[PDB]
Amino acid sequence: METIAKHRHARSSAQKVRLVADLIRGKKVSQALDILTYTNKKAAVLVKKVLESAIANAEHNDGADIDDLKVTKIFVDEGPSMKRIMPRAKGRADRILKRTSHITVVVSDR
Amino acid sequence: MYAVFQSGGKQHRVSEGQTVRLEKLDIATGETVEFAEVLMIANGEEVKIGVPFVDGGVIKAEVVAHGRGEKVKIVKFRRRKHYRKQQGHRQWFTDVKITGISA
Amino acid sequence: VTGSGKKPWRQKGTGRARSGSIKSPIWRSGGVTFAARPQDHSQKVNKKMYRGALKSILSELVRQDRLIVVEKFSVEAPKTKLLAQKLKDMALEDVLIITGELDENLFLAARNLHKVDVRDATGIDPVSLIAFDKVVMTADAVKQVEEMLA
Amino acid sequence: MKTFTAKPETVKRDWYVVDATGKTLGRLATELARRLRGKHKAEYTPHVDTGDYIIVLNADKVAVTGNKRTDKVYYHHTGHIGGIKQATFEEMIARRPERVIEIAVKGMLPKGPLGRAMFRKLKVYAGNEHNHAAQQPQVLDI
Amino acid sequence: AVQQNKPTRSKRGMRRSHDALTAVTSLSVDKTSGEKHLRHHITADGYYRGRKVIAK
Amino acid sequence: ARVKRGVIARARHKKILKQAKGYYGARSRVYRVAFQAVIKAGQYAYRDRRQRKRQFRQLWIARINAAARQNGISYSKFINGLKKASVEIDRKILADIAVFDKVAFTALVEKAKAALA
Amino acid sequence: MSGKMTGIVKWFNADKGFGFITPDDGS
Amino acid sequence: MRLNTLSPAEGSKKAGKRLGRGIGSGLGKTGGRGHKGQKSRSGGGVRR
RNA sequence: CCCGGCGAGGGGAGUGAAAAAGAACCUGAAACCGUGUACGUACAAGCAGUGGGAGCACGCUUAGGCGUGUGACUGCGUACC
RNA sequence: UGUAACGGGGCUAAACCAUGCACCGAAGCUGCGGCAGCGACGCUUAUGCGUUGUUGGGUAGGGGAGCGUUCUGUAAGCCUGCGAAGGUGUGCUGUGAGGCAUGCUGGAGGUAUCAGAAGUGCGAAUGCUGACAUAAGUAACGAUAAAGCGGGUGAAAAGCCC
Ligand SMILES: [Mg+2]
Ligand SMILES: [Mg+2]
Ligand SMILES: [Mg+2]
Ligand SMILES: [Mg+2]
Ligand SMILES: [Mg+2]
Ligand SMILES: [Mg+2]
Ligand SMILES: [Mg+2]
Ligand SMILES: [Mg+2]
Ligand SMILES: [Mg+2]
Ligand SMILES: [Mg+2]
Ligand SMILES: [Mg+2]
Ligand SMILES: [Mg+2]
Ligand SMILES: [Mg+2]
Ligand SMILES: [Mg+2]
Ligand SMILES: [Mg+2]
Ligand SMILES: [Mg+2]
Ligand SMILES: [Mg+2]
Ligand SMILES: [Mg+2]
Ligand SMILES: [Mg+2]
Ligand SMILES: [Mg+2]
Ligand SMILES: [Mg+2]
Ligand SMILES: [Mg+2]
Ligand SMILES: [Mg+2]
Ligand SMILES: [Mg+2]
Ligand SMILES: [Mg+2]
Ligand SMILES: [Mg+2]
Ligand SMILES: [Mg+2]
Ligand SMILES: [Mg+2]
Ligand SMILES: [Mg+2]
Ligand SMILES: [Mg+2]
Ligand SMILES: [Mg+2]
Ligand SMILES: [Mg+2]
Ligand SMILES: [Mg+2]
Ligand SMILES: [Mg+2]
Ligand SMILES: [Mg+2]
Ligand SMILES: [Mg+2]
Ligand SMILES: [Mg+2]
Ligand SMILES: [Mg+2]
Ligand SMILES: [Mg+2]
Ligand SMILES: [Mg+2]
Ligand SMILES: [Mg+2]
Ligand SMILES: [Mg+2]
Ligand SMILES: [Mg+2]
Ligand SMILES: [Mg+2]
Ligand SMILES: [Mg+2]
Ligand SMILES: [Mg+2]
Ligand SMILES: [Mg+2]
Ligand SMILES: [Mg+2]
Repeated sequence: METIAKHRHARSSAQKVRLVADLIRGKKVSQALDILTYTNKKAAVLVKKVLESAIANAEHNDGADIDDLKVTKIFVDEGPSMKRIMPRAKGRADRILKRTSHITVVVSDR
Repeated sequence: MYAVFQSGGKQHRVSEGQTVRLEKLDIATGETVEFAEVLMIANGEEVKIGVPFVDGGVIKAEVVAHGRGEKVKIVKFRRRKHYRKQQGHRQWFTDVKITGISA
Repeated sequence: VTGSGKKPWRQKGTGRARSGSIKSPIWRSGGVTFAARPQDHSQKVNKKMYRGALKSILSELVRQDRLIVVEKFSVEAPKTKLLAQKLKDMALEDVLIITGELDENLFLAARNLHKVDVRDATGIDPVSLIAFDKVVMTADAVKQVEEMLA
Repeated sequence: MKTFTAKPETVKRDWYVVDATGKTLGRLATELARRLRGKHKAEYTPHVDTGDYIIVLNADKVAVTGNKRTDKVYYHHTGHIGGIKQATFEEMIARRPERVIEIAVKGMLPKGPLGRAMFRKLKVYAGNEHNHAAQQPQVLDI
Repeated sequence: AVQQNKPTRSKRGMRRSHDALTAVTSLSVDKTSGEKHLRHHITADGYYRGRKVIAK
Repeated sequence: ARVKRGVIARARHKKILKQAKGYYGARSRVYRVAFQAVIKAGQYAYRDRRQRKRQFRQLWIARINAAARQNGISYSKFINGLKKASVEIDRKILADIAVFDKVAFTALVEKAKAALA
Repeated sequence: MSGKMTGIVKWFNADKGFGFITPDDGS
Repeated sequence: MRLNTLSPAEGSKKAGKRLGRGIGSGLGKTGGRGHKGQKSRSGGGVRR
């Protein structure tokens, strides 16, 4: 029984988050929580809070034992890019991009 | 047993019971053709070579189907000279099935 | 186009393309290149060509039996119920009705029916003689049409 | 029908031993490259290696005509800027004699992965002996 | 000092081929509190190699 | 009237982009590159319908030359034998016999030698 | 912001550029 | 004889040139004007 | 109701014809970025295709063999305006 | 810059001269099939029907014939909630522009035929507008006056408070 959790509009780049998301693909969730616990990136805080939400949704809404759960699908999509103006020298302006993400964690027994 | 015959300007090695795609003939879809001008008949170290064609040999075939081949696209293009053409083509054919090689 | 006739940037030095006007028909919210004017699409038709056409299609309606001639075509009271009854009795649905007089009860009883149109003999037109399936002419309207058209 | 093509799995290859004593270099090498290519077989196919394994021995006793023993020059370049090098025929025979046959055949073979695969079947030996008796090689006179 | 052709996403992936993170191999387990920690680091509760090295 | 041309230009681009499947990179994604690549592919196809007929004839000839030298005669002697023996067998069929039926190819060789002697 | 973009275009070209940076008259 | 049965005479309506709509039309990029003249210019041409 | 910071955001439940109509809301193309599967790829040189073509995977099938995807190797081949 | 003045390998002929027979070799010629143009001729034209020859590289450019789009009439008609347009696939079809059918999405309009009118077809214009890439998770994070610790609050403290 698959259970989904999403953190849409994650204020972080998808490239920066996919580094973390690739560590826990296919892993048991107790191992993934220990990896994300002792990973020092901010994206580990994000994707851990998402994995915790997917676990609690699978347990509450679907009746699932936590020890059998396993991260079957995980993927990070590009979100909306809020855009800012940063001034440079000689009156020249640069529009910086402030990337977002859509974190998705699918957890199941399979 | 096989045999060699001319049809459609080209030649065909063929045994019995085979289906051979030929160039288009003016024959209906169920009738029987006979290729008398046969060039070679081999029957397991019982060959005979037609000097200009085998005299007594004939190939009896049944017209299976007519049809058009696969579409091909003809593209002409002269670069930097403001010229191109397109042309499709499908070539008529005729599948026959060999009823028998009369040696 | 509402705007200003000022160059959006100078001619050279900048890396952008040359531009002279923001009203340019290659810009967004620019002008139309060949913007239209109110024009009259009316064509001249010669008089003898107009009558040749009417004599042609009235001959064709005869050959196609799409022309019905009666002596009189009146409705007593201006009621569309009476007109629809009369046309049902004539077995007619899509019809043009030409009358050599001005019948007001007939105009009023035919005003609501879209299948039916009622004209004076002067006010006949070729496109209506074609667009209607049947044409009913009063014999007086025939005499006037033949007189007008020689 | 369609024209037959050889298949690298169903193809059979044979082993041949050639003695290169006294034979002319290029006239040997073009028959070797013919049989490594497989142009002596009816199942020749350009994109398929159909040739035979060939052992060449007595490579140091190969013969050239004319003054080519002292005048044929083998140039190469090391990559470095002065790195043009040079060796004659009899220097290559004394120093490393297998290269002479290998170079001539490599020049007569096709250029590409398949031609390098054809070259892998050429096995030259300066002496009169080889460790490939296990492959039951037949003799061949060229 | 700038490119003349746009580099492809294939080259982008090959450059990012080495940018992968190394997960921590195995977490050491305290012998007293039984909780997990980094090897040679103190626990979250303040144990290290059994003893309570700092209250909290 | 103002004909809006989005539908037509979309279907016109997708006809090309469908033909460009399998191509590397923007050649399968981008109309400007793909159209430029589809045209070249039609040019190559027009060319190689002519070159197919060359390359197979070359293959057939090399197989006949091998099998004839296996029977102890060259190609140029063998075609001349079959011309003088009037044998009008084309060299597709000769390559097919040279592969599958070597006895009949031997019989053809002996017919050609008897036509030369 | 394309209005803050108005600034961008309106005056990252009105910055005007300084000029060529090689005292060379190819004369 | 209806409005969807009429058709004009043959040779009455001729299509008319439409310059600058592709190679196949014939009237391609230049539209019957050649290259780089005064005549090819918009409004170009000399007086009577 | 639940995870979460009395968050954001999300999973449920519920409304509704429809929530892949949930307010960043009709339809939602392309560029662009991803996850998954098949095939290929770490001795191999160039407009990246085309002609041939092995093998692999997948469907149909009277096995007949056709399709489909990939494409080892190989001939030719220096974009458009 | 590197053999570098046979294309290379290599050749004492695999060089040259002479003679001869073979063969390879082009989109040339021939064969088979198919399309179209222009002329003959005959028919008896539906003004085109056989046969017949011959032609078919092509820029500027001239001429001829068409596809498709939006809108008007035909149309108070026809199709359509038993699912329109549009989007995405597949299959078929035509010499081509293109056409048809259908699966999924979508959830309300579309329109034959024959005519008519055009804001009628885009890859380029250092084209215009919007969106997304690239370089690249790179440079940089703005004076080299300088920070360290304890406690607190807090989901969390190098930066807040004491
Ligand atoms: Mg300033
Ligand atoms: Mg002024
Ligand atoms: Mg505006
Ligand atoms: Mg405007
Ligand atoms: Mg008047
Ligand atoms: Mg080559
Ligand atoms: Mg460049
Ligand atoms: Mg990196
Ligand atoms: Mg409109
Ligand atoms: Mg794509
Ligand atoms: Mg010009
Ligand atoms: Mg000029
Ligand atoms: Mg001029
Ligand atoms: Mg002007
Ligand atoms: Mg909420
Ligand atoms: Mg949006
Ligand atoms: Mg709606
Ligand atoms: Mg939407
Ligand atoms: Mg998309
Ligand atoms: Mg491999
Ligand atoms: Mg390899
Ligand atoms: Mg490379
Ligand atoms: Mg193929
Ligand atoms: Mg030198
Ligand atoms: Mg000679
Ligand atoms: Mg010949
Ligand atoms: Mg040829
Ligand atoms: Mg020709
Ligand atoms: Mg012909
Ligand atoms: Mg010609
Ligand atoms: Mg022409
Ligand atoms: Mg022209
Ligand atoms: Mg549907
Ligand atoms: Mg519409
Ligand atoms: Mg559609
Ligand atoms: Mg649809
Ligand atoms: Mg309409
Ligand atoms: Mg326009
Ligand atoms: Mg465009
Ligand atoms: Mg252009
Ligand atoms: Mg542009
Ligand atoms: Mg980057
Ligand atoms: Mg760099
Ligand atoms: Mg650096
Ligand atoms: Mg730095
Ligand atoms: Mg600072
Ligand atoms: Mg502190
Ligand atoms: Mg500080």
